[PDB]
Amino acid sequence: SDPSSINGGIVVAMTGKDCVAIACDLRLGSQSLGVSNKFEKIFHYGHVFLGITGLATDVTTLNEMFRYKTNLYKLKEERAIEPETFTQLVSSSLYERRFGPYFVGPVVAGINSKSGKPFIAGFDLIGCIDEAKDFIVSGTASDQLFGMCESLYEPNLEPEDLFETISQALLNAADRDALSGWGAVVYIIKKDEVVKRYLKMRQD
Amino acid sequence: GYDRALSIFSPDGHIFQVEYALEAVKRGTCAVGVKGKNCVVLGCERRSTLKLQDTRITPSKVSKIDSHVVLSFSGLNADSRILIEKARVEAQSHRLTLEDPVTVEYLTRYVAGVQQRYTQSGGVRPFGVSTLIAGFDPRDDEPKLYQTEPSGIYSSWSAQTIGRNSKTVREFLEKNYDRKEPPATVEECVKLTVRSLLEVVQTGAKNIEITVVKPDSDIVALSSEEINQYVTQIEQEKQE
Amino acid sequence: NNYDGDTVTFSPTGRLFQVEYALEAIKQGSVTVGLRSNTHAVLVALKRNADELSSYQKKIIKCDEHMGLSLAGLAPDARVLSNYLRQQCNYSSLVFNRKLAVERAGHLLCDKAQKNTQSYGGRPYGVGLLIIGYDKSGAHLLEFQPSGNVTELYGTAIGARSQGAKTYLERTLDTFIKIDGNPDELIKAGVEAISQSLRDESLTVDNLSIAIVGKDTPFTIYDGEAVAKYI
Amino acid sequence: MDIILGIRVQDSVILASSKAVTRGISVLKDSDDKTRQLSPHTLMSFAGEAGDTVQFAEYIQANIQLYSIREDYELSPQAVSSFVRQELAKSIRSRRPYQVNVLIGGYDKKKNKPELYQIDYLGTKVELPYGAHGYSGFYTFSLLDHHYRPDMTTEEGLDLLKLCVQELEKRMPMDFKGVIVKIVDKDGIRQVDDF
Amino acid sequence: KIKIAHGTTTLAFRFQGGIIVAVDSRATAGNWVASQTVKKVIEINPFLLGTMAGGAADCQFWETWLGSQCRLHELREKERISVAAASKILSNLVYQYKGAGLSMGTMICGYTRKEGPTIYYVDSDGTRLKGDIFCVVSGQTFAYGVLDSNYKWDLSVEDALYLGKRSILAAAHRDAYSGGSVNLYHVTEDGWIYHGNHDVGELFWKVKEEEGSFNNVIG
Amino acid sequence: GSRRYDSRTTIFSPEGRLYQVEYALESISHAGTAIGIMASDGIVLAAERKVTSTLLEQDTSTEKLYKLNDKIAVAVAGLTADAEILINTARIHAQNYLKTYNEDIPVEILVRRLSDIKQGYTQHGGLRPFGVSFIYAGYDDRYGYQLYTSNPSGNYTGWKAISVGANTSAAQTLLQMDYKDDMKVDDAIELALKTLSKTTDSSALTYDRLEFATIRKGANDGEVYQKIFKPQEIKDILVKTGIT
Amino acid sequence: TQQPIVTGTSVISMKYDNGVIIAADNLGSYGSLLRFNGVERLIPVGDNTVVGISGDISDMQHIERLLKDLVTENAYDNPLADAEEALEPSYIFEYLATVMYQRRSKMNPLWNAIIVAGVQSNGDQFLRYVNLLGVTYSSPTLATGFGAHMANPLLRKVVDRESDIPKTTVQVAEEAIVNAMRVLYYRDARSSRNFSLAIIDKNTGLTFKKNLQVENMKWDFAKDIKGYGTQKI
Amino acid sequence: DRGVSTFSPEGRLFQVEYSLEAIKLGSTAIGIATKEGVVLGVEKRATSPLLESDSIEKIVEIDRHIGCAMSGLTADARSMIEHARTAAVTHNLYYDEDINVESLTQSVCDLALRFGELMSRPFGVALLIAGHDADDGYQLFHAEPSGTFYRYNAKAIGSGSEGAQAELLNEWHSSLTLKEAELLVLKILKQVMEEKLDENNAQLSCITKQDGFKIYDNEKTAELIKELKEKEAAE
Amino acid sequence: QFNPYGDNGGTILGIAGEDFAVLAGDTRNITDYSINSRYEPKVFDCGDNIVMSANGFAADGDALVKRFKNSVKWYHFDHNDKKLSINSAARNIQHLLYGKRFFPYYVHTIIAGLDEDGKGAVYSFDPVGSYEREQCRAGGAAASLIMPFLDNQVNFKNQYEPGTNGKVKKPLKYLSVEEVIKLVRDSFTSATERHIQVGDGLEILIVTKDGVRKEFYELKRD
Ligand SMILES: [Mg+2]
Ligand SMILES: [Mg+2]
Repeated sequence: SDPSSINGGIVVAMTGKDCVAIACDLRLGSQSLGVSNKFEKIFHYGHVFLGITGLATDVTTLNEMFRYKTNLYKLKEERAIEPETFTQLVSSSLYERRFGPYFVGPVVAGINSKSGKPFIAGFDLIGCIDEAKDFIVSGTASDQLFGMCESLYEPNLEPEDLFETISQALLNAADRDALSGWGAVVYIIKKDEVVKRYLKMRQD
Repeated sequence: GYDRALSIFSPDGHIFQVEYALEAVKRGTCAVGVKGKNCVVLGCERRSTLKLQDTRITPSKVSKIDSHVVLSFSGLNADSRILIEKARVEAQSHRLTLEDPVTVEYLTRYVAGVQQRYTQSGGVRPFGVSTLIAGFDPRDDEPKLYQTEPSGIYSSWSAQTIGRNSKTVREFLEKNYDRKEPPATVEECVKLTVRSLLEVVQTGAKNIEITVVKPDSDIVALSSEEINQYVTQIEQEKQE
Repeated sequence: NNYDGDTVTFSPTGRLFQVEYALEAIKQGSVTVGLRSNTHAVLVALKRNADELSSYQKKIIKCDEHMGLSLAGLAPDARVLSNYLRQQCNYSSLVFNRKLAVERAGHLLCDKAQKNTQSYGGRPYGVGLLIIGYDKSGAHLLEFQPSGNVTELYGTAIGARSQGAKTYLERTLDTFIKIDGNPDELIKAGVEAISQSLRDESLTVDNLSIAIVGKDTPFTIYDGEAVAKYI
Repeated sequence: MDIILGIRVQDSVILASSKAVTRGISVLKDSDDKTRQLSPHTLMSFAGEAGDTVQFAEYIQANIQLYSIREDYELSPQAVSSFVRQELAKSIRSRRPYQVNVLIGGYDKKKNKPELYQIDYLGTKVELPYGAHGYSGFYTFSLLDHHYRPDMTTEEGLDLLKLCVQELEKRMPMDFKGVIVKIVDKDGIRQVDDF
Repeated sequence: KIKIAHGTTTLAFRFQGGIIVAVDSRATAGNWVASQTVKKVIEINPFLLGTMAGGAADCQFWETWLGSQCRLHELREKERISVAAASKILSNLVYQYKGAGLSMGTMICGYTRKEGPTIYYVDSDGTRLKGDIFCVVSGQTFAYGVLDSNYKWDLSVEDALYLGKRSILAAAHRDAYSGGSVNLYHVTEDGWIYHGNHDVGELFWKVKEEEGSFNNVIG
Repeated sequence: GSRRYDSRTTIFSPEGRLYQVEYALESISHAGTAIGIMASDGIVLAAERKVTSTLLEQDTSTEKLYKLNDKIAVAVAGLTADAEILINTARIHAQNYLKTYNEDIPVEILVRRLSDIKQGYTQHGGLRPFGVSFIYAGYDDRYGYQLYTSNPSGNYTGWKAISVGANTSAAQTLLQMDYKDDMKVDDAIELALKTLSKTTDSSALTYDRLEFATIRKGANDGEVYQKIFKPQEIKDILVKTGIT
Repeated sequence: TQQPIVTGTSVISMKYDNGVIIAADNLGSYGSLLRFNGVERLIPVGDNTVVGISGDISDMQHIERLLKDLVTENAYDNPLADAEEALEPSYIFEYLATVMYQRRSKMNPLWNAIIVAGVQSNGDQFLRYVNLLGVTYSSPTLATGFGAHMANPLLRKVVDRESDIPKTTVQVAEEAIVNAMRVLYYRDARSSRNFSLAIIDKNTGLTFKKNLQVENMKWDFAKDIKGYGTQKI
Repeated sequence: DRGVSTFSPEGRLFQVEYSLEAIKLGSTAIGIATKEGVVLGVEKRATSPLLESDSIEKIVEIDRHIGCAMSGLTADARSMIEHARTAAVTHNLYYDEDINVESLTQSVCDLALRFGELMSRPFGVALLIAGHDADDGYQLFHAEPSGTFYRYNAKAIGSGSEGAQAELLNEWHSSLTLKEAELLVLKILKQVMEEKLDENNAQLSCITKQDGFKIYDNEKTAELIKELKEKEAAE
Repeated sequence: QFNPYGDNGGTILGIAGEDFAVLAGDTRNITDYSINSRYEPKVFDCGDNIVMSANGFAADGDALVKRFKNSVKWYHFDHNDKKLSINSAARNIQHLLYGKRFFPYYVHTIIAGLDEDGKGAVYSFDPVGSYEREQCRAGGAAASLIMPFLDNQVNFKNQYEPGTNGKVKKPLKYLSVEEVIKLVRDSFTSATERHIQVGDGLEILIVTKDGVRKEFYELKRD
């Protein structure tokens, strides 16, 4: 009945030293029934990464919508959109559906190509921006992720240390949520290399 | 909106914009339709003023409206696309509501209806296009060939031609096409269609396009070499 | 000349040529006479045939039980204006339980015709109308011009050679106004009036169209052998 | 409620669809075909709200057939599934949303690969080796999760489907009055003669 | 309710000799019997018959309209409209109105040489179904034929008429809202033929005496 | 009323020609020459900027070659402002198609759409047509490398090599003479520049008067790369081909 | 759809031999609060019609303006506005009845019960009712709200049928109306002692009486009533 | 230029008068009304021998009781026929009866003047509307682009009209049989047609109360043409 | 909330004879337990030898009758003063009613007249325009009290020939206008006794080839 918890799933993003990490589970369900274990919730438009939790049809629609808008942006601006600018575009796009909103919890992660500054942001379903220094959490296990991140997180983690922290935050949060899990992906993002890792986890 | 009456009557009871549309058709490359006993053939002229043309991708002169009906035209190429699009949409709309593909006559009557509308609607000019619409009615083996013109009149033809030098190829068809015995085979029908274009075309090279439509959605466009064999055989019989 | 291309253009002498050309269509139209007493109002119309095989074009239209008109000019324009009167008469009855006053019907026709003379794209009505009616102030005859000018009269005539009938009525004024409670004699005066506008042709049984409305007489049209009595 | 199952084997896609049309306690048909051919190598099965299922299926068929004629080309199953998903995704925030669940089984002639797309009434799309809509989903998933091999032949895939239908007939309260089975491969779409 | 609704006794079946259409003639507002003489078969045209189940007005108005749309089709295309086409005009119309509260469960019956004898069941839900047999008994639509499901394809026109008449009698007796009379129609390629009005009161006693059935009832 | 002032931009001449289309084509004949050449292994777009100045910022300047998406580019001949209106519409059509079908728009479908818009302005609305001719250079996985042109009439055609703008008669004769079917991109680059160098109304062909672009499968493996040449890169290819 | 806020209670009326009488109290109630006492609910239209309105007072003030506009409109290009083409009661009623039924048919009614009392051109008595539903009916006696329950029974004892109308004088009619207004003051909690009375007579025209009071009231018997049953003190 | 709805100094609408010139260039259509039925005949006038003449549709059914023949810009007639058919069927739906021939004609004629700056110009086609109703029996009407319709005992429209009408003036009487009318239409068509009249370049039709509107077979018309030739050779 | 509907009570009866028709209604108008009027006519002459009654919510009834009368006026205008046949009137009223299908006229409509063969005709309509030609139809409050009686005394239902023991039905005889009016008067007298909304007066409109005439009878006023 509650659109934001029909399909389930989670996204978490963290900042480190000259790096950002964004991670998601792979589950798509119809409430109790697991349907797919290959439903990735993290997309990228150039060097800007967007995680989306919530109603899966809206996740897919918003991905297609931001691909559309960042493609036109690039053709006109003659440069890839930056995380700060994309965050405003996500906010604007969500708030234009104020009274008929997308049932989503978007998360932006990326490094500004010019300043080299790590950036993360979260949004409510109508586009209010949470621009936290430390970490952003979204989805059906957001309470569990807040718990994990608040204890596990320390600032200025090196990429390979940040990987362990975000991975352990996602895995242990997902295992305390019925509607999350069925595999997990972690993106370790540096200024000019991105590594993608699929985690081994319990499949129940 | 722009409401200006462009198609109006003159003192002599003529609509000049409709008659000037027919002049646009006269300028168009020649198109010819010939129906045999168990087929219809659409022959089209390709003006050889344009070489370095990519013939793979260049808009072909014969368009499928449905799997069983084809449309060729003489006149403004851009204008023809709007009639083709509307005809294709109407063909699927007919299948959706009647649960039967359009008859050739119905598809013709629709296209002709669109052409007529554009001769007494404000702010629009008539289509600079005449069409040959050929095919077979669903579950029917009787060949169908219709002609439309900018005014929106349409009619059925044993054989017909439109576009530049259509007067000459109509002359040919009027003495060479027997109604009591139409081209009995595909060969005979294609041969008579190629012969009719050779009166006007110039070189029998890449200047002649031939599309054969047979019953039960059997439509195929002949290649350069296949047509070239007809061109060769016609002139070798002529050297006598 | 240079000022007759549309109805929105005044001439240098302040004339509207399109309206004057519309007024010309009426003069080409077949003659129709209107006249009234204090009890009854009568329309007499000379109907025009295309040839000997054709019917005679109907000239008189009923608007309500108490009101109707005769036309001269473009018949389709009469049909539009008469339809509008039918609606206005009908609106008055349905909303107010009130028969529309003939004078108010005249004001409505004037205002409808005026709008076609002051706007671009349109054209003036190409028809003249004689409206007769019996309302709460007795018998009425109106003359409508597509300029918008509506005039209340004891009698009049419009169409080709209408001047003959109009001069006759102008002489007979004191006689026909006094024909109270005698419908047949008022029609006779109308038939004698329209006879002053005939040349070569005379009033036949399928030629003559008469309408009457009065105190205890609904608007009724007489055609065919119903007018043979008056020939 | 209705049964629509799809299994994608090595070289084809098989769709099994319940033949029963029931409104309340009334059985309206026992020979119903819940399938439309969108293109020669693409098949869509549908289950959901009465009227909406056929209206949606036929509307998609017309649009894909229109695209086929205009471009003289067959859209890839991926492209057809993306078009179908988008049309469903429009409906949810519309005045009266379509309640239609579909399976799209197509053979991609460019890639020489069979593909099965599951799309729910919200425009939720996934590409799966096997899929199902309704009550029958959970049971068949557990059975298919055990037996399914990606190198399975069409006959092996047919046997596995037949087991599913047999088990579904036993465990389901409603009578779905048997299934129609259709195979989508490189040669086109054919109805399995006997099942 | 204010609007006369019919949930019972409309039968239509396909056989060797064409289509048999059988209806009862009872109209009920609650437990009040409004009429015993209503026509539940709508004569769209001389070749097309419609059965009235659901809203009486909804069925009358839109199936009369369907006859108008069928007539236009014949003027424009100079050909008899197919049962498939006629049924889809009505089905597509009610689908536009879906959710507004139209109530209609109708069997569109016609016999054309293109299709042969054809019955389409058309619903206010937007359901359109082709079938060999359809029946409506107390707000419930069935594709089996009231009595024995098998019946016969190879059935005489006289026998097929009787089966339809006897089927309405079975429903009329058991169903409170079904009764009055049976109206019989035989649909052929050359058009439909009316097979008369039979009072269920007189029919019941005669059938019981001749068949020996309804032993439970004393007469 | 207003009728008095109406030029009637969508009427036939007595000869059955569209006045405004013919006059627009006259306008385009004075625009800088654009050349498209299609090879087996890619496409070349070469275009001449119209009599420039030394104070024009060339490296940030674009009047001729525009990107529609990652697979399709256009060369412009006519009113630049009119071209940008159409280009922005084409860019949206490409993204609409990509959103709908999750596949890059085939080249012809984009071309047909833009051509249909141009057509509309010649048949209804009473507006002037777009004073623009496009050369479309594109790649899709159906037809591979494709060259199209569209003109203010909304007519479009496919080409192996084509020129639009000024001296097309001269340009087309030179292309028709030296073009072969087995030709490669590097050869096509040379042909395009040699053609402009002979047809130019300028004294000499220099880097500051040219825009240049290549669409190559010269992208690492099974993908396509668009290259809009920088001023220095145009200067280098001019020296390499031996024109300067 | 709304709800009535400031409301007026019964309008009562009857036909007599030569014309019609109509009456209404001068109260605008705000629920159980008797908020406004100087409210006139009889609105004369010319010299031949009185419109008596009960229900929502804001809607009554709207109807008052429509009628005022009707008189203005009728006078436009009308040389007989004060003679043969003057507004008749029947015209004023049919207009209000049209408006009332249209407003209910848009589910936005004028929350009123209206009685149109007047005398026609030919001297015929006019008395017809219309309410927020567009329902209309005529009777020798008409009343709205409580008046329907308590006034009608008393007025129908004077004129029980059409044949009683010629036998009913203006003195007997007025007396019956005034008595009915006293009964309504006794038994209506949303009523007032102050009322207006209008007589429309075919001979003496429109007589409009303001600031009338219910008098000759019986209360003395109250002094003897003690307790609710057993109490004797 | 000038308004499309402009009056001439003679009080005529330019565009209406100009459309009447387009109708004069049209192929001949003839109607003859009798007490046994109304006959409608047309000259097909194929522009080429390759044109399949049976596809030339200048006689059209509106309803069972109303037929229609056209002359002029025949493409303009299609939307008029469409409106006429819709008006006939709509009236039957609303009133459970056949529509009066005059009421159908009046409905078609209401379209005529709906042009200005609605359609951009008047219709360039005249119609002969023939039919039967219970009130006024067999009727023939001439519907013009002016919005005027005359009833006719007999009428010819198109290129040969004034010649044909003069012939109809002499030949028509109130006692004509349906057979006499058929031969009379053929006779006058044959007189005003450029090409020699046969069953392929001319088409007959009739409306009777019993059988309604019927377009004649080429075989049926061929026999009437042969009957005509013999009776003209008979004196 | 605001309820746009009401019940004004009343009962109407249409009977079709061989060469005549009667449409009868009580003249009482009520809301709840109050009498609005003892004489508020409910059956109307609409012209063209057609009588009409729309019983139920009087406002909707007045609106429908008014619209139909207007429809007759415009039928004359549009179709050269052609008489509107009762079958054509019936189809026309269906379209009037079905026009408000989603906000209905809260009335039961009966029209009476002669068909085109001069035989008596009654048409009965539901609120949304479902209609049937009938020989007998009572509408309104006391319809259930009247129709069983008419079934018995008009169609002779459940009546058999004495001495046949139910083997021979009582044969149907053509009823005269005088016998039909007796049955109408007895129907309303009986309804007035047993139904609180029926009484005051009975107005009967009789339709023949000679036209429409009116008969009025008093009913009990309690
Ligand atoms: Mg978990
Ligand atoms: Mg009682």
